[PDB]
Amino acid sequence: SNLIEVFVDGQSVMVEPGTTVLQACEKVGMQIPRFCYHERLSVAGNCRMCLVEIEKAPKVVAACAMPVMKGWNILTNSEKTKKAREGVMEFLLANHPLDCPICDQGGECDLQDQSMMFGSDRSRFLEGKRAVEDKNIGPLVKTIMTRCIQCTRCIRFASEIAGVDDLGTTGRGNDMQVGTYIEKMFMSELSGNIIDICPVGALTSKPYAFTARPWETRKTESIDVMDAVG
Amino acid sequence: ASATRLIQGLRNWASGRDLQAKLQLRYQEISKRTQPPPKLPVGPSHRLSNNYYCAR
Ligand code: SF4
Ligand code: SF4
Ligand code: FES
Repeated sequence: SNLIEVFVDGQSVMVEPGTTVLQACEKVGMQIPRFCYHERLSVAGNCRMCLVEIEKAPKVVAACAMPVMKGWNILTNSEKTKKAREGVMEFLLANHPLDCPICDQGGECDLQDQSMMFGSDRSRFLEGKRAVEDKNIGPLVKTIMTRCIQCTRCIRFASEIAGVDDLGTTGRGNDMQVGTYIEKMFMSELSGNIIDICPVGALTSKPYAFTARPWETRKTESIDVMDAVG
Repeated sequence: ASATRLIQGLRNWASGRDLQAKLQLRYQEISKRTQPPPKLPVGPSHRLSNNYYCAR
């Protein structure tokens, strides 16, 4: 009764139908590298990083959005698994500017941690890397449109939770821009809650911008004030 | 160099070491500094098309 046998590298685990490959791996202790998934947001197969190999499967699938049938077996250390992840990692780091000092999420990036633990080292593509003009999304959120890896996590967040619905994609192909078409500022509730969601340092905090760096700050538990929710 | 031959004979007479030959005065044996700059290549990598990090 809704207890599905999947094997993580041979080891059995019972999984509900409709739940994905990734929630099974989080059940057994594994993680899959991922960008356009987020555990408390919507699900789409955009970012292509979460590719994974199944035993007896000549078609490599994206593990963020797979309905899980009965009796699988999932390779998370195999050959073409790492080959596909290193390929996609060399793809993502081509149209991204050399800004890791002047970025604000230098200690708390995601491209950096996955490019260490899952990426290649000797790059290619000697000439290119176009850049995109920015525009202020508001007075409170500093915006650089160049470091956007076009992961589409802010957009679906806006479309399903914020309800303002002024943040879309324009253009096609390489030339795709994210954000606002009519240059209208974004001043609504929870507009500061897009600096925790943008997984690269594109949409960052305007007042915080250049006052610290994450590897030098020690943390402390605290409670939300000026509310009643905490 | 730049010594009289009598004290050179005394230096050989003191011990059979031939002190005129190697004397702890490095004159011009040091390579003349600020040569044209030499390049520093890369070995068994940086060729394209095969060097996976999956392999090594
Ligand atoms: S978000 Fe981009 S610029 Fe910032 S640290 Fe990561 S890779 Fe570097
Ligand atoms: S601005 Fe950030 S969250 Fe939005 S699509 Fe670009 S990288 Fe993703
Ligand atoms: S997380 Fe599955 S493709 Fe982005």
